[PDB]
Amino acid sequence: LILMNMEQIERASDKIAQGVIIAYRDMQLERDEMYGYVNIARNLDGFQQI
Amino acid sequence: MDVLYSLSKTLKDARDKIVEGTLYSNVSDLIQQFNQMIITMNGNEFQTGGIGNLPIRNWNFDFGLLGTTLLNLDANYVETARNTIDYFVDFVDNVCMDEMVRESQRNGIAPQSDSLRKLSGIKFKRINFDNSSEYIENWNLQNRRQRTGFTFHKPNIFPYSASFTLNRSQPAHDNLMGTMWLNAGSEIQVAGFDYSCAINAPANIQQFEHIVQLRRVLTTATITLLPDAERFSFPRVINSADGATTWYFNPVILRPNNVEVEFLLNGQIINTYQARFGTIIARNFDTIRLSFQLMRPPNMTPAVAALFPNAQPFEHHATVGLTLRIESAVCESVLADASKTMLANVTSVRQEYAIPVGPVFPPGMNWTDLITNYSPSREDNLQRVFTVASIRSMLV
Amino acid sequence: MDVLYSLSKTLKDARDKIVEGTLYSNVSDLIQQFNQMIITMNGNEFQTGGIGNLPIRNWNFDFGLLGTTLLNLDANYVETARNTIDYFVDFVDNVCMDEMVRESQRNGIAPQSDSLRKLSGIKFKRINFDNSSEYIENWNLQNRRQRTGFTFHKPNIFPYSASFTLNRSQPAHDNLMGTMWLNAGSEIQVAGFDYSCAINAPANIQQFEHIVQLRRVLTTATITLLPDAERFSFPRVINSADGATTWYFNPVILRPNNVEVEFLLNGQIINTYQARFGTIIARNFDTIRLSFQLMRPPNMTPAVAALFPNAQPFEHHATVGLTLRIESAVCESVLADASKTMLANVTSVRQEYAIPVGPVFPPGMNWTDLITNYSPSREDNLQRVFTVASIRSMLV
Amino acid sequence: MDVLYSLSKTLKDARDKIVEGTLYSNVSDLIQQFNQMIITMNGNEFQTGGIGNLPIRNWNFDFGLLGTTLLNLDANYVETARNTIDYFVDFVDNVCMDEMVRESQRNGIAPQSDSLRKLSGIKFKRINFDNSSEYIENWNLQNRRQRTGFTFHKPNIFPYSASFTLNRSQPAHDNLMGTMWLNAGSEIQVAGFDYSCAINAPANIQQFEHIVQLRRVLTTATITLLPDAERFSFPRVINSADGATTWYFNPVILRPNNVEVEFLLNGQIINTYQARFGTIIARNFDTIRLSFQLMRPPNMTPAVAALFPNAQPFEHHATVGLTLRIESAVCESVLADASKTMLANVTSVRQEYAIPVGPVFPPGMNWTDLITNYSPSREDNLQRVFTVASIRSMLV
Amino acid sequence: MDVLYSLSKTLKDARDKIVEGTLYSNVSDLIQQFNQMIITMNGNEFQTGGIGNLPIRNWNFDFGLLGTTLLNLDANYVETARNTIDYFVDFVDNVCMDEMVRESQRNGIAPQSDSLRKLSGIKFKRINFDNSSEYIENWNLQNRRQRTGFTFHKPNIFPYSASFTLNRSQPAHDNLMGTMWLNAGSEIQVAGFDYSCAINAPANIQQFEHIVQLRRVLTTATITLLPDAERFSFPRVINSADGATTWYFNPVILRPNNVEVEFLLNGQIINTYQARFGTIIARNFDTIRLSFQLMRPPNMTPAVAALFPNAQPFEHHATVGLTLRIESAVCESVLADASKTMLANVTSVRQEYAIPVGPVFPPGMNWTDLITNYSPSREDNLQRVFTVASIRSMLVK
Amino acid sequence: MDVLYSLSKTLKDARDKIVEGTLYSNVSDLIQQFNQMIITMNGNEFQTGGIGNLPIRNWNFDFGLLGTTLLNLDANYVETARNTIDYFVDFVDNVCMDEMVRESQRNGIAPQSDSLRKLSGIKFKRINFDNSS
Ligand SMILES: [Cl-]
Ligand SMILES: [Cl-]
Ligand SMILES: [Zn+2]
Ligand SMILES: [Zn+2]
Ligand SMILES: [Zn+2]
Ligand SMILES: [Zn+2]
Ligand SMILES: [Zn+2]
Repeated sequence: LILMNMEQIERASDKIAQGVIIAYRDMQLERDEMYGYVNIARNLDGFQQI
Repeated sequence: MDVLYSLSKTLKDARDKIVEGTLYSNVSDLIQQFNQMIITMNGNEFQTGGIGNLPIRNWNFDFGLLGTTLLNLDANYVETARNTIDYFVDFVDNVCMDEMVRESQRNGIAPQSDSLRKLSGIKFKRINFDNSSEYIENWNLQNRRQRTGFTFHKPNIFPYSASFTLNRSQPAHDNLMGTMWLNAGSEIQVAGFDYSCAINAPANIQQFEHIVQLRRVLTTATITLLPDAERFSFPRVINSADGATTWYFNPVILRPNNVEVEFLLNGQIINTYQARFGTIIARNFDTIRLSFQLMRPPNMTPAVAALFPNAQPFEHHATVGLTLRIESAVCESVLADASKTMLANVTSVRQEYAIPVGPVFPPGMNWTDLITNYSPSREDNLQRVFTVASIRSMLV
Repeated sequence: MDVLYSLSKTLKDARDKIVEGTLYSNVSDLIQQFNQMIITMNGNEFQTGGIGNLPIRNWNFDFGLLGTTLLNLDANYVETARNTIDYFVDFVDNVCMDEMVRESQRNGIAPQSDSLRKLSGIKFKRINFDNSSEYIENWNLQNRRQRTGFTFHKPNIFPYSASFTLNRSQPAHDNLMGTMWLNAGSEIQVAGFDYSCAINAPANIQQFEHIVQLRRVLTTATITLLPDAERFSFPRVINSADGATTWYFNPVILRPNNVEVEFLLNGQIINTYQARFGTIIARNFDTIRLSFQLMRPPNMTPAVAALFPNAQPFEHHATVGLTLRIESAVCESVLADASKTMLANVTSVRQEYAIPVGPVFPPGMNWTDLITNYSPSREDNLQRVFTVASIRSMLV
Repeated sequence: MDVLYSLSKTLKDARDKIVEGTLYSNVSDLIQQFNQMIITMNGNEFQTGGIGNLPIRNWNFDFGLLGTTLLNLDANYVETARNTIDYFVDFVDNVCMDEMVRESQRNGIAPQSDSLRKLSGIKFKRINFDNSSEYIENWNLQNRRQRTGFTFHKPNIFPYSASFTLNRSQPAHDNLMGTMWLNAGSEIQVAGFDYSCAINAPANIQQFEHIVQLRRVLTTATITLLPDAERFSFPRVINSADGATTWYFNPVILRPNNVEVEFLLNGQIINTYQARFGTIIARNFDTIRLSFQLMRPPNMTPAVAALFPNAQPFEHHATVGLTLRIESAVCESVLADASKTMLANVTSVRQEYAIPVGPVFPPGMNWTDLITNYSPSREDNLQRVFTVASIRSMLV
Repeated sequence: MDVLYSLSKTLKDARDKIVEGTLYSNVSDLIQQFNQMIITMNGNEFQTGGIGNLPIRNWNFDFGLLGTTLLNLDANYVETARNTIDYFVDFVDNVCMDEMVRESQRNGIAPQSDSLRKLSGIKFKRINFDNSSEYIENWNLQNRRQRTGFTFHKPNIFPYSASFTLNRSQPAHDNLMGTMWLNAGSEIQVAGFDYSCAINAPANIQQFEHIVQLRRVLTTATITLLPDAERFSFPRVINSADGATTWYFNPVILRPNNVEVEFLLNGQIINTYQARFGTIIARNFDTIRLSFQLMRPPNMTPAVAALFPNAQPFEHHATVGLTLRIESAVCESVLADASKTMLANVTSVRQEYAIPVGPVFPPGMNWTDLITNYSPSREDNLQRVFTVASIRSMLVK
Repeated sequence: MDVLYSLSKTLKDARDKIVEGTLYSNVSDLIQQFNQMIITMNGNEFQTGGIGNLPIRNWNFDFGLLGTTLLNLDANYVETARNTIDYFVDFVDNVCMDEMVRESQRNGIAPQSDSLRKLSGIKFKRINFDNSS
């Protein structure tokens, strides 16, 4: 139970993020109901992961 | 292929085991594997192709996990599981169909559809679990360069061929010596005929030989050997080699003499059976040699002696036949047989969606042409599609 | 039915897995399922009925649970398990026998015996676990109106019929044109005969047609086609249609001409095969149409020309054959086949206990009568009894 | 035998389930069983093969346990497991081969090879786990003397025998009355012939009887019965009983009359079918009694009346036939059949290593000789070797 | 196989690089590999050879490690290393010989000798290091089932066959039309002969065809095609097909006409070369079709016209040749070729110790029989023994 | 050409030497060269083909470095390395094929394909190592 719900519990935390994409192109800030404008990535597709 | 099989097996086990009232301990590992599959597939977009009349289909996966905290499964659990199982089964069936209708010459064993190539990526290796079916087991063993075999009941190893050879003939076709045969599927019927009944033959014996060269090696083969060929035991009107005219065959069946059935591998005799009929075992062979003799009966009752005069006209033609039926065998390669539906499934899927003729298989997946020219590329593509068909059979 | 199957599966798993010295980890889930079955069945009284000569049997369940506190199973554990397993196996066998000998016109799919009706109560659904057999899979699918599938090796789809049709006849029966066939099991042998050898036919062609209507739709069928029919290739004395007289048949086999095998679904040609014999695939069909022509050979050697005069008397009769064998197929309905034993088991149980003939099945469970008039009620009752037979065959 | 089967089953499970990326929950129980096997086998020396050309192989077991700590299996785990599995699979195959090539007249059911004798000790009984295969299941049931069952598709129960009986004959063989039959494998083709066509027979009926005594009792048997025996329906020149001459047989096939097929157990009629053709069920029998009749057609057309004169010479000989195929059956003893490969495996292993003829089996494992004299000692040895062969086929 | 190859490679590197006076920095990694080998082999017992006249050899490994404190290698260090290397090389030679003389019908690619079976354990996998030889590289690719490639100079792809076909003949053998060929090794010499010189032919053209089916597919093949076949260009007395009599062949060579070389794969034309002589490339093929015409020269000088009369007797017979030499090729399977010695080594070892005829290979390692019936099991066994032979050649040779 | 040769030889040495169970000291220098190649190639976009029936192929490099082991390489290391090695081998084969099918009357010795022209830039000279063939 804990193992299968780990990722959901972790992503619910308000004090840690799951990563940061450094893309040296200008990307529009997403429009999110929780923030307004926010530089939030929904996934990491299209980037090398370290 | 292992990931596709694992998806299919997970879905089959979910259908079989996720049933109302069952103890969760009966399905705990299955639910763990199912949730692993969901997690691995979530967030991935798949496309099953538009080859032929097969429609382009897009697949998304954003499913939640199944519960793991009941003592016994209830109706809500089964309905919730079924909702996901239906979508996954549809996706697997479409991926299998897309892979079944494609072929390649350079690399026919590798996946051909984009969905199966995507599933061969490392990120999906987590879905992989028990590979127990015969076809997937053979696939994994062969990827390991390990000796593996498919077991066939009545293997379809002989391309269809009804033909004859006239070792003695004439334009009027009234004094003929030769052989007639049908090699069809797992069956060989051969018959040597002499119109003169070896009246002018050395020792009054006429020798007939029939060699059948199998396109693949067979091992641990159980074979029925019977001393007569009923297919060539009644009057027939038969075209000539060029079709210019038709000749007449009026057999009178005699016991074949000095019957020797040799099963050979690389030209060396592996098994030899002399005057043995019934069940015989050919342990490892690629060629069958049937030698038999028409022996003129030294003593004949008047009714018999009437049939075989000293000279022409010959109205009754002496024939000796053999029948060889391969009941069961083992092959390194894949073959059509009387028990398995792989060839039928592949042909049906190709026919239903009007798949054009490719560069590998003959039109219509015709088995006679396929087995006649069983090239390595054909073997690779055929094993790939047969494995995919077996995977599809688990769900469809 | 699912609860009865689950009882049988649990007992089979207990027989196979509960062995001396085995790790308890090998049986933990099986032991839990077994103890759950014991708890569910404990305190219940069953009666397997006295229909026919089947004896009335009373069943009481007061059994202790199997232990869960060993590292490896020992002889004590195996004996304690085996006593209970023997009693439960006897009970399951008797319940299956009680259900197999029963039928109804209204709800033949529903349980008929009192014991199986009792097992269909909710208080037994806890016993239900893995439904992995083909028959139980199809039972669960059909209970949900889902696409079912049974794979048959040599399906017994054709009711036995050795018949003939004379399209040209007269009291002398010396100039006959027509067809004779044997449709038995998975095999159709047909032969069209012309006594005149199409001397007066237009273009010297005689056309023969044989339509066989299957009582159920077959899918993904692999079929062997052979040019000649050996069953109608020897001289016979055949009774007349009324049985008043006997006529004489003296075939001489010519190869069939313009062979067309059509596999049709609702009168629509799904598959067509022209002049192809070796091995063919019919993906979905319920009717087989075999068209074949006797063509008088334009060029004949003196013997062949002797066979076929310009007018009567006709002593040699030109015959063109055709053999069609369904090696394997898929059907949405249960069928008898050469590999399974369900029909044999049901018939044996009904014969051994002198079960009186019922409203649904023909006397003696005769398969020809059953498949000739395969009604929906007959299908439901047959599926029920065949599923029960498969359940019983897991333990007996 | 149970320990050898458990070794083979554990290795098959390891090969099929220990795959890269698989959840450890999919293998946890299997890993426990595998580690138990390693612990049990470690420190033991085995020797296999000193008979025929089977090489002497020495086996030492010093292997580490598999890990229990991963969440998903990775490459390292699979490589270690694969190395251990390869060694163990080779050992099991060699032990099976060593056991298959040995026989004993006294205790042929007991292990013959020293390796299997060592494995029968208590110190190896821990390896034993799930015994689900039909052959090992029957082995265990036989050890306890419970009722065994082997299901055979086309059981090979009739030793090959093509012979005839002449109830009426004379030196010229022009007026013969008798029967000729082929009892081969799973088929009985029997034809009764009368050269006079029952012209002088009382009521113009000639009675023919054929009794086939099965060497073992068959139960739940599905039988195809067809009116005609095509094998004896064509002109044939047949040796005399002493071989001093040959006689002529020119059959004209009349349908058999008053066909009665009885299936007998201990001389009592268990089943009886009168003029029933197609699929029939024989639930328990050891003898087949086919009684049929040639009835002279009371009404004949001019051609038919021309076939059968009032006295000699008789140029056309009236023949009635019967074909009987056992599609499927159940036997309490092991038998060769079309679908399995046990006989083929044992014969191939004995032929490959040139095993000298022993005191139990016929040379070459001739099945006709084996089933002709199916003694209890032969039955014990054959069940032993067939079970070992089924164990070996799980891996090899 | 990889462990045996790694043993041989380590030993060869030690023999080549552990030399007096060399910097320790030249051999540090090699010394570590050698000591790893010593540690892995120490305390293990091996037995090699109980087949034919090959003696039973028992091998024990109890060796000290080579030192690592030197900055340059001195004589004593090299001598001790040489003693250890000599023992190890003897062991590796014997293991290779034991493996080369064995064959299996089932798993011919798997180890057959018990020493190599023991070396196939996990504990010995530590010995594995650089696998750079062509044969071991192909072995590792084949284990993973990647596209293998063996480069052969003059591949021995054609089994020996000197035969002829008569399309026109009669018992006097004075008016013959046909072809005679020798397919031997990497060479095909074919020659079509017409005794009448196509006097009565349809437009004075006689077409000849020769089909050669390769038992394995060849890729990237350099092939020399020469117009004439010197092998069938001199007077010959040739047995009849039945051997009942002998006939006479007095050829006069005319240049072949409309020469067409067709290189086909699975009965599909891959390469076609028309009237092209010299070096040609066949990129991927398994069948060669050589079609060539004898064209009667319309204009003849008096001597040429005297050679070919209008009718019989025909004293001079018109012949057109073709020579095809595969200089180099690539095959996914092992083959005998001119440059390598793998087949020679395997046959030499098998003959040296009187290895009895096995169930796989022909009765004596005859290459014509092997390539004639080059079955998958034979291919596996041949690849195994050839890889072992190449491993042995690194040390014994 | 020297850079393309160095890529090919680095890949050949990686295939031959990065084998399960080998001492990390047997590959240390090779691993350093391979990681230098990965660093230099990562983030670069290459295109091959577009001539005849040679397909247009796009190559992107976003690989991580090969790690280290204390004593001996294991199976996990070999598979992880082999994924990258396979991609690089495919890229090198495609670049070689693109270069083999092109020719120039002027400067026939100079690179003709765009991929090889890019590989002749200064940034890739880092990859260059032993030119021994
Ligand atoms: Cl069958
Ligand atoms: Cl040279
Ligand atoms: Zn002819
Ligand atoms: Zn009538
Ligand atoms: Zn069958
Ligand atoms: Zn007699
Ligand atoms: Zn000649």
